[PDB]
Amino acid sequence: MPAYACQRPTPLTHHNTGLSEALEILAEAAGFEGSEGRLLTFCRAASVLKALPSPVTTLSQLQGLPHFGEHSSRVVQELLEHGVCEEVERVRRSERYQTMKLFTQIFGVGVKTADRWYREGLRTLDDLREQPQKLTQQQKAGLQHHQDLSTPVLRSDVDALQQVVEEAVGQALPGATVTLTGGFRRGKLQGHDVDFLITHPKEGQEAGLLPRVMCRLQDQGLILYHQHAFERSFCIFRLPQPGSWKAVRVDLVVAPVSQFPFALLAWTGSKLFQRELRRFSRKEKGLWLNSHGLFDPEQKTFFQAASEEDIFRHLGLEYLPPEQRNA
DNA sequence: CGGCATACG
DNA sequence: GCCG
Ligand SMILES: O=c1ccn([C@@H]2O[C@H](COP(=O)(O)OP(=O)(O)OP(=O)(O)O)[C@@H](O)[C@H]2O)c(=O)[nH]1
Ligand SMILES: [Mg+2]
Ligand SMILES: [Mg+2]
Ligand code: NA
Repeated sequence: MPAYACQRPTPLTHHNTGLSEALEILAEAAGFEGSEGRLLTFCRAASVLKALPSPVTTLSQLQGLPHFGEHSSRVVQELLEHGVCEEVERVRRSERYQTMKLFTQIFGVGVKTADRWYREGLRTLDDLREQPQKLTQQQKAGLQHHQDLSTPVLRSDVDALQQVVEEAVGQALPGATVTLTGGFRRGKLQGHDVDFLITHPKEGQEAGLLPRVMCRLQDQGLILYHQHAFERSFCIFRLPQPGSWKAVRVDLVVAPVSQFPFALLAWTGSKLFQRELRRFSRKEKGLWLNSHGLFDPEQKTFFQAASEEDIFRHLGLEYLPPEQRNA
């Protein structure tokens, strides 16, 4: 079992679901307390379990696995012995965890805002609605639409959206293309949002595109919220439903075709997979990876990639399709 | 011990 | 919290 998640396939469904979910609760709780390092270790240990070929049934099977030390091993030990880990259950029912989860789930509210509201005594969404003067417009939209945004987006919803985005993109710039990224590209059946990547085959033609796309979607009455030159937009869309509609989060990113493999890799995820790949690139290969390119800081050169396959090869890694990047 | 991913809105 |  290699130490980095980008060195091993991780499928969407696996054989250690209960154990991985428990460790992810502790990772989430560590993030709420500001401990990025603890969050990473618990996330990494969970991801190791997702990569195993069969269920863990005995503690001895953790011996030698990366990211299992005294704490994560004890958690697994208790789940194997009793079906429950007391530390996890204590976190689950705690007011701090439940409120921080509730608040950070809001579009426009992160850990720091949630923590400040928690310390001020706020606990419920109606607590926030009663003091709307303390909310940004983004937070107001996230709070108004919170119920719909709490409903999973279905793969059935994604096809309909991609068609309307393609129509607007085609009027804004004929020949421009729309690619589904994020969790749906990794094979997820549900999501919290829909993520799209837009480009054009002629380098440079994509400049100025996203404002033209957003103006056209807004004119069609499909935009319930957006932030407005720019190249990323995090929006709330109106999606049709039987006799009505629902609000859906949609993310649009524009990249030049020269950078498209890097952007596709970066926005396909998973989040942990990309953090691990970027850490691997820098620490093991001395190369700096981001959504624009792969930089050699010694030669001061960028690696020209024509595909995601090219990027894995340049990092010395076996290629993983998106469905195996579910770290 | 240091390190823990990344850049745009 | 764990790795190197
Ligand atoms: O902190 C972050 C968030 C997101 N991303 C990059 O953006 C992509 C989309 O980020 P999303 O938050 O949309 O996640 P997801 O699609 O993987 O899962 P859902 O909760 O939406 O079902 C992620 O898969 C990752 O590639 C990061 O690199 N870092
Ligand atoms: Mg997504
Ligand atoms: Mg998204
Ligand atoms: Na949030």
